[PDB]
Amino acid sequence: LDDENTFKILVATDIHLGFMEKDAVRGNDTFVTLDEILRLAQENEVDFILLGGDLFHENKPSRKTLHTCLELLRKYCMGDRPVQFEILSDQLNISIPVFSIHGNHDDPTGADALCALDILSCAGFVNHFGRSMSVEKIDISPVLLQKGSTKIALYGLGSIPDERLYRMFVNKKVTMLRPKEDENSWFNLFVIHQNRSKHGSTNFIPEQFLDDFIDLVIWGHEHECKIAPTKNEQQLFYISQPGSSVVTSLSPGEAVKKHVGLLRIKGRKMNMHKIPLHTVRQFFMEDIVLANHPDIFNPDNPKVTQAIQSFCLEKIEEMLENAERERLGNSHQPEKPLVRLRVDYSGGFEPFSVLRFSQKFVDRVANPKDIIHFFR
Amino acid sequence: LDDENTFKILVATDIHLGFMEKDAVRGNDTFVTLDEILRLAQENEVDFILLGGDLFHENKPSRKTLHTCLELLRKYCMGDRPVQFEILSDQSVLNISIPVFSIHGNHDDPTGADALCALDILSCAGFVNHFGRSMSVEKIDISPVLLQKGSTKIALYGLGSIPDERLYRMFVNKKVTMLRPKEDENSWFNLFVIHQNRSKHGSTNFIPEQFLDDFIDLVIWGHEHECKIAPTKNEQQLFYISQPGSSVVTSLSPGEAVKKHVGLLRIKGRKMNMHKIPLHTVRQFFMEDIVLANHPDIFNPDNPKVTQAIQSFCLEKIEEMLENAERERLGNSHQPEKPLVRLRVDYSGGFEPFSVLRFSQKFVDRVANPKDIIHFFR
Ligand SMILES: [Mn+2]
Ligand SMILES: [Mn+2]
Ligand SMILES: [Mn+2]
Ligand SMILES: [Mn+2]
Repeated sequence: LDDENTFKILVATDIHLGFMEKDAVRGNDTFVTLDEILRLAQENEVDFILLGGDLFHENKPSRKTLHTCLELLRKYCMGDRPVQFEILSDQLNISIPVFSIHGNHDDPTGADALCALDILSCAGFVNHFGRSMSVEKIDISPVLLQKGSTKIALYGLGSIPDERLYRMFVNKKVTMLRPKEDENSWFNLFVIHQNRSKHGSTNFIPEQFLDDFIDLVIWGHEHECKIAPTKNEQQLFYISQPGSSVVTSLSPGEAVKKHVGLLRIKGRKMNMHKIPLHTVRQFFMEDIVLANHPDIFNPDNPKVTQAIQSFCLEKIEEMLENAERERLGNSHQPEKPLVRLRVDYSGGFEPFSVLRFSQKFVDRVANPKDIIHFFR
Repeated sequence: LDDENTFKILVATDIHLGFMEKDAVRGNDTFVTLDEILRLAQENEVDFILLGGDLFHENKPSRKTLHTCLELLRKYCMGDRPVQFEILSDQSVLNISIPVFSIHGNHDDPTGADALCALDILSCAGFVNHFGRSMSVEKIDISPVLLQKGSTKIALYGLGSIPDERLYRMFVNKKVTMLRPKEDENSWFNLFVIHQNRSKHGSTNFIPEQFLDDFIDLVIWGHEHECKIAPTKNEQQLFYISQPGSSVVTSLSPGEAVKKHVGLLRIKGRKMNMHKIPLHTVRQFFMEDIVLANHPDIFNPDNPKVTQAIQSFCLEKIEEMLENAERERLGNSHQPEKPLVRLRVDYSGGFEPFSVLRFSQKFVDRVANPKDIIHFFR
């Protein structure tokens, strides 16, 4: 009734299909989480799915990856209900289209310089948009969607090496074409796959660089979940940074609970509900600074390397237990948690072998080898 | 027997599918010639077809173009006989008996939200292997598709069309580099397909044959429309260059008047041979030059009835060209009926043009370019 003027969109990024495909424990992770994401898409009778990059972990997906994926899309993206919106732009029923950009992982490759998405696109399940051609200047054109009276101008930028893109912005070469008919009638949506934090001098892209006419920015390269839209104080658009749906690196950010988004756009206004992903392997992480507690740990003490070591076993022992606790209400979560302990030995301390650790936890952790880390 | 060590390859370029699709007379030209080309491929039981660009006239082919094409490929490229060679490289796309390897030209170039090419659609349907497309911005690294049939091995290198200025710069700056195979560099026949300007246009608006790595054996040069399909040796580099024509005339130029051909290329071990095959379905195109300053006896600079005397000779030249056409079409039942005809008129001295209207009209039904039948210059 009123919903016929509202876009319902499932928003996800960095699904990383096929990540650690061959590993015995973790190898089915991404395929299950993808099942959840598509299932959510279907339950919420979403208008279309919108992905921010890195759908595939490898730019040349294994037959297995690519087939599992197609099977899943076949399962959840087809159905009785007709697509309820239309593309005003150029170029067995499909009921849930998928719009995606390419990341740095699923980037273009091969003799034809295609992308995994392009295979998907070929099968009929995906609309690859956002891929830039030009060398000298980047002109971004919008896919124009329209549902009832409300109109989305969907802008994309498939992953580009940050150094280049920074340079391009600085030299005023990145320009965003606004629609011909009635610039102001459109909700301006922008999906990008780039570095948001600081890495080098130019190894990121400052939020300020993006045209202020943009309404919502889906920022997709960063794996840490920040899916709840937050306003940028200089430009005033919202930035949503959905997580990834797998942990591909044991970092503070990646420990934040993974979510997908349910995004509604009516007229030129939007709202973002977050949905938690239940099938994601848990990842608990804690820091331990030794220099912070002289009472418990003594710098010069030949039995201190043994006293520390004994506390780590306790910290890890409790993390593992808190895990078994949460998994109580969650039957969907895989059984063996990822666990990491970061140890800052600043002062007068020294490392120790992870072997004894690796062994004692072998069957209660999914990363027996990488369970601990040291630094100055 | 011995043929099981020999690649048979049909070679073509600038087919320009859908060119003047809508025109009443010429609109089915390209689709018929494509039919011939594929039919030749099939008769000669070729191993695979190899195209040098501009398969489609438009980078966003009309439904009609794209469907006719797929119908044709479906017809001639499928069959009982299995593919007899294998790809040692990574990826390749009812049996397919004649694969098509192609590069993109400047017409069928990448476009759209996904930055794909018409070939990529074809590739999707299963009929084409798009190769040669470069990605990088700063440097071009060309990698070879590795084919092998029996004992003989082709390292097929491609370069999808690039704007000439950029490519020239790249070559000069030593940024274009061709990766040679890992295993046994010397075991391979080195084949290179490119779609670029060969003649002189600007200072850098072409690519000098010398720029290409001398380790290449045969170069299929595909952007140029003028048929020069018979391989000829380059005196500095020593590779052969074959420049198959286009299979349609898209511009009334001297070059385009040369009789169109496709190639039948054989590679055994590291040696090759190129038979040329003439395309019979191509609309004829006759063209003659007429320099007025060359004949003062027949044409007088100051003479109010000279513009009428010239005009009367043109009608005769054209009248005879048209007749020589009807002559050749005698043995050729496949050739479309209405010839293209052009007369180039150099009025250097003290002459002046005249209206093509009377001409356009008098030939309307005996020529396929009534409007463009004549040209003037200094
Ligand atoms: Mn990622
Ligand atoms: Mn990424
Ligand atoms: Mn051409
Ligand atoms: Mn061309």
